Amino acid sequence: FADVISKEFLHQLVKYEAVRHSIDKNLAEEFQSVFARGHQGVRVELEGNDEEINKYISDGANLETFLDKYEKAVDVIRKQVRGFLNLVKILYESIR
Amino acid sequence: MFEKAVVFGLYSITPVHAGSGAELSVIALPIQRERHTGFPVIWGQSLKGVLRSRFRQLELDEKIEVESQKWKWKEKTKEVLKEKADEFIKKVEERKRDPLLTEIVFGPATDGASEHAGAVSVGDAKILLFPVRSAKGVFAFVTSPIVIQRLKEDFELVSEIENDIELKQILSRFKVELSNNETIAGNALILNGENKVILEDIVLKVKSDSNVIENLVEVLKTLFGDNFFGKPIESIKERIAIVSDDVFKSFTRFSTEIVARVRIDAEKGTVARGGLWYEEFLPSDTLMYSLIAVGSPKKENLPKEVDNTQKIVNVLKVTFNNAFLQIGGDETVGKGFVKVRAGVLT
Amino acid sequence: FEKAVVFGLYSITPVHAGSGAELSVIALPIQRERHTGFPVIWGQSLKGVLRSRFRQLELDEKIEVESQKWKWKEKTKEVLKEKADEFIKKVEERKRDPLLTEIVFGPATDGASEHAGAVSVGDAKILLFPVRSAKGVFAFVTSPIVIQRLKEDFELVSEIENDIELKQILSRFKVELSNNETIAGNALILNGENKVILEDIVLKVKSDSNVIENLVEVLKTLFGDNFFGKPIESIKERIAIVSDDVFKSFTRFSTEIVARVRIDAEKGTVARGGLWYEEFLPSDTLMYSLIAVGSPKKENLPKEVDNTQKIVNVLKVTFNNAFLQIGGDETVGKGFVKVRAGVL
Amino acid sequence: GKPIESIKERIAIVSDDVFKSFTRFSTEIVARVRIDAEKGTVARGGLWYEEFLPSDTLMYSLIAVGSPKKENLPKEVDNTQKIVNVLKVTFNNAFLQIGGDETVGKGFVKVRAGV
Amino acid sequence: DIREIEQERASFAFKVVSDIKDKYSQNKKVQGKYSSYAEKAPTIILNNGLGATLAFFLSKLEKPIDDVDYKSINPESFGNAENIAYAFLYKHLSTWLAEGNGKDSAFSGLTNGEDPLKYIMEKTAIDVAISTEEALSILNWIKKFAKAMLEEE
Amino acid sequence: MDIREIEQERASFAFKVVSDIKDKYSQNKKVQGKYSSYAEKAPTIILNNGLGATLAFFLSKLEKPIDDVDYKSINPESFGNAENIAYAFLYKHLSTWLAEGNGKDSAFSGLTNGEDPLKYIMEKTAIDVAISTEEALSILNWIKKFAKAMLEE
Amino acid sequence: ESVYETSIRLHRNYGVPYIPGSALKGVAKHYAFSILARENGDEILRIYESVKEDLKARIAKRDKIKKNDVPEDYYLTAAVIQELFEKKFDELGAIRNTRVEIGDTVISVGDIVKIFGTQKEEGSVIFFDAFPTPEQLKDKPNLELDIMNPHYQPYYQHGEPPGDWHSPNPIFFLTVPAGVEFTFAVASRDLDDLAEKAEKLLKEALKKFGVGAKTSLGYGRFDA
RNA sequence: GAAUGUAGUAUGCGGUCCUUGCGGCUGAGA
Repeated sequence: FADVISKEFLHQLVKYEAVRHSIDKNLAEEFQSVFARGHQGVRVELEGNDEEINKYISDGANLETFLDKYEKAVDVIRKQVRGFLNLVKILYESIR
Repeated sequence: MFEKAVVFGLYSITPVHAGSGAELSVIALPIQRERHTGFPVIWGQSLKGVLRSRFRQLELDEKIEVESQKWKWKEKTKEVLKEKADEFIKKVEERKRDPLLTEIVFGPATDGASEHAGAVSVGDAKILLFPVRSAKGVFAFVTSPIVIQRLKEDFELVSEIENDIELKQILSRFKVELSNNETIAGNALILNGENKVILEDIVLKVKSDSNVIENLVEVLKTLFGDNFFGKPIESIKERIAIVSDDVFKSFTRFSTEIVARVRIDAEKGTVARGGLWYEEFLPSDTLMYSLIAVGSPKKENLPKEVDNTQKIVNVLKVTFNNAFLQIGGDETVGKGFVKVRAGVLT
Repeated sequence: FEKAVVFGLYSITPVHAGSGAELSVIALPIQRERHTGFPVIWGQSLKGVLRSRFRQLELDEKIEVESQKWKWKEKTKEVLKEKADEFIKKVEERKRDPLLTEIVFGPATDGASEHAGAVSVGDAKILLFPVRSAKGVFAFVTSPIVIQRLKEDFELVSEIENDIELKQILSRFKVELSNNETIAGNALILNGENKVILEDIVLKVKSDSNVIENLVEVLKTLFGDNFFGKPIESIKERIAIVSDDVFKSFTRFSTEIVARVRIDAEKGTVARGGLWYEEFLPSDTLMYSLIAVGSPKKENLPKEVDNTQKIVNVLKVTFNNAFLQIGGDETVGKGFVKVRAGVL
Repeated sequence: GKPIESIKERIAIVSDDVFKSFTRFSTEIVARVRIDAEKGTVARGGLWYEEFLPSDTLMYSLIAVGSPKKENLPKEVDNTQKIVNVLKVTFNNAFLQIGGDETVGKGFVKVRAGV
Repeated sequence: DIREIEQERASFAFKVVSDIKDKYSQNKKVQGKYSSYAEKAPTIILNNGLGATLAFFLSKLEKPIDDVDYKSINPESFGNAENIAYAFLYKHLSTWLAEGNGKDSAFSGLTNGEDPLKYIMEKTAIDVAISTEEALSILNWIKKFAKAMLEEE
Repeated sequence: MDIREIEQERASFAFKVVSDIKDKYSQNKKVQGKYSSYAEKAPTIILNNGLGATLAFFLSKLEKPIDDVDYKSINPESFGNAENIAYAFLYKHLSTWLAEGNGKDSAFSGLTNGEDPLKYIMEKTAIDVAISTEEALSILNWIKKFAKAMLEE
Repeated sequence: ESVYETSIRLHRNYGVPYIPGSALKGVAKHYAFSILARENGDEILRIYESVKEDLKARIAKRDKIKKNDVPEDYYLTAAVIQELFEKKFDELGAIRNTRVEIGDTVISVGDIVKIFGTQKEEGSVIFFDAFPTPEQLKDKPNLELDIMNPHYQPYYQHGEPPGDWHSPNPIFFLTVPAGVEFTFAVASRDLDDLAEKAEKLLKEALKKFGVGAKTSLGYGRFDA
């Protein structure tokens, strides 16, 4: 779904997947919270020479509001979620 | 690298659910299908997994007859391995390794993966005859020129493997074309005084040609004999319908069984919250054929009764002809049983 | 798959094997095979009632294993003393199934991945369909397709049991009847005429004594000398074999259609759209389903259930000459059958 | 093994983006898992997905042939024209297996050398 | 190209229900009675058979049997609303079972040569069972469309 | 015109309609639960019976006469019981997705080209009905996912 | 819906009259509703004024306008009791302490709702069908005819004035004659006391309310 | 510059729960 996902239904889709694949409701809610918080900070490599977006991500700021002002936020959020799942896959393989 | 090929007819006696977990769909649990055509299919990895499991059980229980003689894997292990044979059988007794004939035919266990490979290459089970309900008669066995062309192309594989000539001559006269509003069906389905047959919810004008069904019928006799999985083949020739490729595709997509399973809360006595899921099943009396290609046994130090592929072939034919397997998993609810009838071509 | 037991279901009251996945003219249909239309009871539904009934007998300590009472609390304690109280609390809070049920049917949905069940409940197929007749009020109707499917069932149990002697009991049956012909006992044939009337049709009678006698013997071997309350010989003359499509028409039309309403006390009549139709399997129908038994895969099994044979006799001794509820409408006296546990 | 006319009616040339997207997503992804007979269920962590090229995929590869090194070769393989005829004849209408799933009936491809 | 029989069923049901709605829009009683008769007809067919239902439709119409040609019935020539509804239902059912949705349509009709009542009169039980299935299906479609777009009572 | 853009349009449309239903009927959880169950049940009905059959079945649960089959003219707020409101909303969403997609501006503008999907089933060939069936199943899958995500019962 | 324009519950196999268990459960539930309404009419109306106002509004919408007619009578009491027992079963916990006298013993409202079950809990009592004992099926007839003679039918249907015209058209319906013996059975699933309470309540219902058609004309009444 | 093998999407899960085929009708008119 990372290819075809947008910021509006990000939370709803993640919540559905969590409640579907978790054990109880509290674990699903915790997974939703940690995914929502963590996936904000992920660097992206757009086609254009864009470093301002990475600069906004590097601190934690109005970038979320700036993303709304940004003209290609859908690609940014898609790359963010895909990278977060890739890194969590790396971590899962490392522990397992 | 492959010398002999043996076909594997499959006739479902219970609904078959080959699970396909690589599907991004939550409506139901679908059966795996050929993505580029939609036809139902059973992957060789699934088919080989139930063949190897059944074959290993028979060898462990000492039920396989080799060259019309009983097979003792324990005694044969000493003849084959001599030294360290007692160590090897401990792994099998610990369920870490498989018996000798199982490892020779299908391959060694996961631990001994790099030791060698198997002797057989279990093909993919593809559709040959689909059961759809009909207005006249209980139901009909349906196929299409695309399936027939696939079957004829499969005999070319066997003919080239064995360097045979008559194998490709079996269906060389098969040139059947069908318009979307035409069909070729037996006399047990044709509506009286109309030359029409109603499969599912489609009215199809009956074409006037009897050679196509006749030559098709005897082809199954070549691979399966006269005994059509427990019934005379002439008794079912009257209920075989040939439909166009598109019409057959609609039957494969939508006429498969869909069952709404559920779980109930014991205390409340009603359906538990969120406990409702639906599955899709292949209909019973569905005829599918595989194609097992077997080469020389890679592993050396082997008994004379399993010397060549021809020796290996007779082991598979004897132990699998007219045998019931459980392909796919819904065993606890009695789903997946299928009659198996092997047999080499002419 | 070591041993297989055949379960015979005989409907005392109409049975609504719910489908809930389709809509028809007469609403609330029953589960049937799509390509044939014959009424069947899928294994999942049939297994659920068996598992549910088994739970009550164990939880009330009513299961007789080896002619001995099964105290599951001590049996679980002896087997699993490491977590005897921990497991008991799980089943006390209904989070887990008791010890015997998990061994036989399989672990509860909580412990899905622990192991697999030791029982493979097959689907219940139609065997005898009661159809109204002029003389011989209702005739048990069977079709060549049904017995042919029954023959394959006998082949399956023969392969499972490695007993060829049971694979030739019904092998001498091969009949090709037209639509207007039938094979029926004398009780159904009209006096002075070689014709029978089965609730909508006049069928000429085809004469062959062995076909019914062969089938009659098969049921006698399958379910003993008591046909759920009457001698088999008393019903041997009421059995009729009809063509394939004639049997299909009977099952698609002769099923019970019951009209039910909801009465609102405000007015005293049927409420707005408070009427619906429910389709039921007719009373006095016979359905069979094999119960395959494999090797129990639980670790540290008790010596009384260690092998498949010890499982089979317990299943037979607890699900024979008993009454179960199949399908919905439990509280309005529907879906009750008398079950017979038979071995070939 | 199929009539050429039956193929001419089933070519569907699409755009590059459409064609590129199809090859990424229209291939068969097959879930696979290993079952342990001790419990009858699946083993923990023994689940993965593998992707297969679909059947009926007409591939083509250019085979470059040159004059072999002169090391007292037999009289039948002197020049390039003789060394290509052997390769073409011995491989036309062949049936070889590619990939690492031979034992499960994956890889058999029919080859047609260009005469 | 091929057309599924369900499409012809839906087209015929919509055509007949829209026709009765448009012709008798003012007649609320006619629409209500026709809806009730369409919802009650399948149960009668199941309980007593298709031929009995067809004859019982003509019993209320006061027309005699053995002269039953559906083409020779003017359903609007009956004063009573109940008679109008019964005539409409009988004409629709007989037209479906005799001609389907037309000759050019996918479903050309089961009987195809005479009135379905005569078909039930002098034909085997397998054919009448096929006709009963067809009648039940078309009745379900007509009942759905009537309950949807026609005024109830 | 690839697969992923179609999936994007499906996700956006399903989220839009489910959010609209959640916001408009936030107070009454009965209609929300009924809509969620009806959505999770709908695609299987389509598979077992067909798109036309389930479309007619949805249209028969409106408790009010309909002048002519049309999704635009529907107004689910008029009905009182939660069942009829849920059926009307589900039918409206399905038909508007099958007739307009996510609007003319979006990449996917539907299949029936503005016609009522019931009419499209009525007069089109079987292939088009099958394609519309697949589209309806996909959009219903997305709607079910979003409804399970957000709607509360 | 039969061709005869009338029907009768006849067994599909033996053609004998019988009372389906659904009818028994329904008549028992409705007799419980009536007894509850008569015994505690205004009390539950005070407790549940909101749902009774909702029901009055629903009746007003359906029945012309009748904005505030809403006669707070036994009919509305039974309607709101049924609405409580059908869609607001959770609210019955407050009134579970109440007890209604049936026959000789008393039965709680919670006991009744446990007996008949709700949309979220299955009933605890099984209601079997009723069949006539076959011993009397040979001596006295188990079936007989009855007469419907609707004079003034045009007055009732088409609105014509009453009087000495509109020649009646009579039609007949089959019915089991009086004195035919029937066997009833109710089985519990949790507590046998629930079974005996349901048996007593059903006995009272068949004694007073009656089952089947024409229950408002004394039809379908039983006695010990 | 040249120079794969081994692998069953399976394990556990009851389309169930709540619903009176009810409402109204002179075997009578002389």
